[PDB]
Amino acid sequence: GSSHHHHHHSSGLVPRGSHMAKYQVTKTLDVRGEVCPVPDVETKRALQNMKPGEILEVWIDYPMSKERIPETVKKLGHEVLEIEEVGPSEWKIYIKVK
Repeated sequence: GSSHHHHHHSSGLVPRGSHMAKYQVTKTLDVRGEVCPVPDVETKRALQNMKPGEILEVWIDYPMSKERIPETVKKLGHEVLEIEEVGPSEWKIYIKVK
């Protein structure tokens, strides 16, 4: 994947924070060019089995947070940390299980 050696990436506090902020994200959920109904059951596990202080990403053409709200609100409220856009119907959302 991305792990090959020791952690020597984000060592010192670099102020080179470009457009995209280097937040403490854990996983990323991408449902762009989907095929089989596998990705569907995937997101289901996200809300069905949310972890305490988890942080996930969302890259699609629709706000998945729609179902996220009912879940996080059942316990706390919402996993809202960041929201942005990219193109016409393609947007990017940031979610974080508190």
